[PDB]
Amino acid sequence: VKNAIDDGCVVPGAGAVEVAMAEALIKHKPSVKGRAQLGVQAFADALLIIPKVLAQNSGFDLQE
Amino acid sequence: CRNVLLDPQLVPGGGASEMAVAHALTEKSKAMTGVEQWPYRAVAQALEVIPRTLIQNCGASTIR
Repeated sequence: VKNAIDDGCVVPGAGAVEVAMAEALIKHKPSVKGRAQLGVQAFADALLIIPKVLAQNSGFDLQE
Repeated sequence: CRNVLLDPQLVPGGGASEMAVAHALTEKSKAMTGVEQWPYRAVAQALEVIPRTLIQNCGASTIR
């Protein structure tokens, strides 16, 4: 919490930002090999574990 | 036909068919408050299994 006062900047929690970068990532935009284009794919995946477990731990699914 | 010709009444199906009586049944069990109430509890949700199957049929969260 001190970071909230220690940093005048803060950033949204509760998944709001999570799906965004994933949407914005546009994995094909890395075209070089798939060195990047594949490693960005697990990335947007790794991004969304934050909503996952929260959507997970309740009813429905995480994805749902 | 001869079943409709048998029976000239017909019902909105699914959980509508299912969820209707359990209440009255529980309403009975609540009112009847015997140990017969316990079947009317045991009776209550047995209506909802095909709805569970219906919730299977849609492929959704049943408990919800």
